[PDB]
Amino acid sequence: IRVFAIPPSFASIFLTKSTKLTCLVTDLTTYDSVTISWTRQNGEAVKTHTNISESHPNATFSAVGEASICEDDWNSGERFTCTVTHTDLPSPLKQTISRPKGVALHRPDVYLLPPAREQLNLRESATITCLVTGFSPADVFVQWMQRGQPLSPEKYVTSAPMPEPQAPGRYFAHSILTVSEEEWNTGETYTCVVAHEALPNRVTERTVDKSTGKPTLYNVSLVMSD
Amino acid sequence: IRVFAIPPSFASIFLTKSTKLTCLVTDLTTYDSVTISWTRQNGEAVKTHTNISESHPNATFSAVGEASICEDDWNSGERFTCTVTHTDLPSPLKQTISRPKGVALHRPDVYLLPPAREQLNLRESATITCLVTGFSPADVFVQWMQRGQPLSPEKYVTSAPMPEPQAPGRYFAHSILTVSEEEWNTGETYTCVVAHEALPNRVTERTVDKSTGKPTLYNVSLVMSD
Amino acid sequence: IRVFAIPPSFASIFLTKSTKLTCLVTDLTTYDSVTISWTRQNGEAVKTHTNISESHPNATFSAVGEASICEDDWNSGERFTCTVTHTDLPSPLKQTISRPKGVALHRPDVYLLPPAREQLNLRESATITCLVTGFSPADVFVQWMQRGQPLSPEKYVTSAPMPEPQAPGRYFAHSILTVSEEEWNTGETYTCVVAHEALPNRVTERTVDKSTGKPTLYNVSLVM
Ligand SMILES: *[C@@H]1O[C@H](CO)[C@@H](O)[C@H](O)[C@H]1NC(C)=O
Ligand SMILES: *[C@@H]1O[C@H](CO)[C@@H](O)[C@H](O)[C@H]1NC(C)=O
Repeated sequence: IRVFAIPPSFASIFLTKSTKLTCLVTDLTTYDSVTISWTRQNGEAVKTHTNISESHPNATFSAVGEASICEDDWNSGERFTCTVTHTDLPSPLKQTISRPKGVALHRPDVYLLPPAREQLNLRESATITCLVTGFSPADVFVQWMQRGQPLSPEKYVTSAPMPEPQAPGRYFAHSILTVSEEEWNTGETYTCVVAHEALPNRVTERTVDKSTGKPTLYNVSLVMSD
Repeated sequence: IRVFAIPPSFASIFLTKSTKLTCLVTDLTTYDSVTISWTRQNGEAVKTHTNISESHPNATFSAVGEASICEDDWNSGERFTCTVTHTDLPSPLKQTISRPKGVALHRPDVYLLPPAREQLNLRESATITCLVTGFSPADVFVQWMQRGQPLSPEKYVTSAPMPEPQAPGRYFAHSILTVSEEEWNTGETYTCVVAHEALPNRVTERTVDKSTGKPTLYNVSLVMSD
Repeated sequence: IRVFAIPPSFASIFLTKSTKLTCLVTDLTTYDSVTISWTRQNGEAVKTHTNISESHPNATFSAVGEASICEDDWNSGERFTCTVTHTDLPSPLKQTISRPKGVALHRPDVYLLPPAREQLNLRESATITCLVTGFSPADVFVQWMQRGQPLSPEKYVTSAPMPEPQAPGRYFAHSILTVSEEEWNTGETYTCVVAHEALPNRVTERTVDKSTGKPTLYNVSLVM
């Protein structure tokens, strides 16, 4: 019986606006004799909602329990222990998780790149790049919004954090968005929202527009009619 | 005892300029009774050099089987076979690897993006991105050069190919090269070479320099009547 | 009976992407008693496809034979031997061929020049020259491409490498492409691909057009 209880990820916490735990238990034969419950250091019982998934092809069943806990408990590093009881287990299987301390925190620097002109000449599609670098540790959520309305999660692809070459400890990642030529030429404004723990306000935003950085042009005419 | 044969990759053959074969066998109790032999499909024997690595922490041993084969035969279609004989295994284990067929070919397009103005205003470093998108299959090699001589493999980090949601079956990838602000302000030239199967010459290059894409700031129209 | 066995040059290797051998035999009387077959240094029966040509006007025949070899085998340094057997020859004629060693490597410098303004003023045609200079040894392959499409080999003529008086050992060569001015005044861009054995990636490219050379900052003009 494989009993796993992953910690709540930062991205999931920011997306769902709540703290939910999960004790994934697999390799189960009988799903009618399972019980999943979490507790604190003192021993107070925590209301845990257990759900039963489908039957795995290897004749094994899954038991998932989820509970809602106030961010303060997890943020404080309070240890959460999962309780698993089954008829095939002579003793219950329990695991303890907490927060790893001594973690470096550096606010990420966000850079937004506009589409190359040579690409626009083909009249096919434009690509806007949102670079996020110098963040610690690897927990970053990148979201693209247009005119204050979030976009669908299909139009952009977000990479995974990778170590920086010159600076150990610093990570970096970047995502791209694909838009049609006419929408870009119309004059729409796009924004890149980045969510990180080390940020003072936890949220920073960068915007891009067709008319951004265009230098002043000069049109001089001379007659010199002696 | 597990037998794992790793077929050569485009980048590996493109680098060493030769085709190499790896037949990795792990979970070996005794390393003095292992025979790694490469045999062609027809029946001819291929020389294999046996090399033994260190001892794994889990009381297991691994062996490496290396064979040299002409690159013209790898894409011909004929299969290979790595034979492993050991006292523990009652019968030898065999593996079959070849080049798959049934994948369309597409020409990657290379776009070069200069660093953002905000980063240069901060005056710390500069980031050049060599985007490579619209290709199939997923074997691409990217290298950076400046003023003819190549660059060290530590100054840039590439990303594994990822599917493009807008072009099913077409992939994309991006390479980032970090340089100092002073070197960028000098007026140096940087290039990213891309190697792919579908390219007629299998080599495509793009050039970037501080002075690129600058529009016409002035427009003087001298007139006269004489 | 004369037997000629040429080596596969770099130009052919790059053009057909497959190393091929040839052992031409001339001054032949009977074509029914000729057998051409290549062999390895240690001795092997290399698959040779013998072909029969026509009859020369001087009442002599000729024969050819091809044998495919993995490129690495050739550049490795192995010497070969061509086997010729005939009823009129008491002993077979064997020739040993190999590539020379001990050659300094010089990367080719590529340059592109636009047509002269007088030729355009003539309103007839144009000629673009691709200069490949300062390279050694003398084995180069120049190809032209427009709109990412290889151009008909009847449009450009290439020159065989010639020694450079300025420096000893290095060579130089160039090719010209003729295009009418009607196509030239559309802003068409032309590419000159150079293939060599000393380049890191064996391929170099250059581009030319009207916008190449004109200043980009100011736009001075006259109205008259
Ligand atoms: C500059 O002046 C010329 C006439 O001298 C005119 O054709 C052109 O439109 C002017 N530029 C702009 C940006 O209006
Ligand atoms: C420069 O002036 C000419 C007329 O002299 C005009 O045709 C052109 O549009 C002008 N350039 C720009 C960028 O407006």
